[PDB]
Amino acid sequence: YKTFEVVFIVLVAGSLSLVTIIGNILVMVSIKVNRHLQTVNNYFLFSLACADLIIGVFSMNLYTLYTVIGYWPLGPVVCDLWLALDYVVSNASVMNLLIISFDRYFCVTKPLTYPVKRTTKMAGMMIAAAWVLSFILWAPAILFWQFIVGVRTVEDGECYIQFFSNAAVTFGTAIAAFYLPVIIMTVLYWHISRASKADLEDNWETLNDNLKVIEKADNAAQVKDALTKMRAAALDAQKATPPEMKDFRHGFDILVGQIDDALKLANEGKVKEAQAAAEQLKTTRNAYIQKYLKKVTRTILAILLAFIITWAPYNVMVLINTFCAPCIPNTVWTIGYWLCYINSTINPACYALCNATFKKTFKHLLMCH
Ligand SMILES: C[N+]1(C)[C@@H]2C[C@@H](OC(=O)[C@H](CO)c3ccccc3)C[C@H]1[C@@H]1O[C@@H]12
Repeated sequence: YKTFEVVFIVLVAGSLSLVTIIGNILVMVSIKVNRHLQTVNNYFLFSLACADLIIGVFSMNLYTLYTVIGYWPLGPVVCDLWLALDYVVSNASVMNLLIISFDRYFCVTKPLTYPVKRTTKMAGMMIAAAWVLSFILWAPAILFWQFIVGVRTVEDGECYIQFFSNAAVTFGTAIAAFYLPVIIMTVLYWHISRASKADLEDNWETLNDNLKVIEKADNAAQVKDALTKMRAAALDAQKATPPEMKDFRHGFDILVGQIDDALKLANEGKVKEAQAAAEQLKTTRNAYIQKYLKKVTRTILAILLAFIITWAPYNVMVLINTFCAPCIPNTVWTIGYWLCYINSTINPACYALCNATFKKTFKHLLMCH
């Protein structure tokens, strides 16, 4: 079965690399070719997509060659450049997640001061500072530690970080570069989720949700559920208010008067007309939303959970490796490493495949024009 496993591993690894490259390239190009996708969040996600792209192109393929061949074939220089590369990139991705978490935390805790300084140049300076800090932290030690000590203990055919020859050093690295950032992002997400936990915002949110659910509906029950719940939220949104009060009160009545005419068509047997009243509900909605004036936290939690779940096994393998070396076979190390790579694979699916503008931009990129 070992001969079969070589082929299966090559196919699975190459497939994962290709999916990573295609996804992150789609994200980056989508952000660059669409101005509507040019915000601070999409700048942070742009840098994250760049790091995941570098992991998909260089790290996955070189590690696949390393494990499949059984030893390092490219030499010591390419080994040091590879280790420094994926280590710097991974560090920059971690501090990028920290940047996103602190950015959202300051958005929810300082609404009257932070958003005015939240511009494009500031986000670019933060990203550049993250990449430079990662390079300074990891590149000189990995590349030049052998010259600092005066001897290269990495024999021919091997490829590993030299100063990681001691287990406690690797464990301290795991604590400083993973566990503490994970705890920081967990506390920050805790305060953000407790901050989102105002009423009329949730009412109108429910309205624009179910109103599009009517259009996306495949069968008949979805239009009735979205209708009824949207109308409970519509009346509860009518009683709440931020003579303009008579017009505010006269948006929901002219809304409901036709709403019951739509639900009347929802129970008659022909749902195509009931769904055809949606655009009219919208052109009536515009007059109210003119005088009227979370998904982001969901995305953040998705990315954070992807990072933690994909990077936890390797780090617990380090913690166990401190006091027991035979407790972790080589295959297990390969599995954990590859999961840490899988983070970059599943990263674009946590924000790109859940945003409508990203969907339309993807469709626009994969079509004729
Ligand atoms: C590419 N990896 C698979 C390598 C091994 C792991 O290293 C870590 O988990 C440590 C913290 O234990 C780490 C090092 C640098 C940056 C972030 C984490 C995951 C990533 C990271 O670039 C290395």
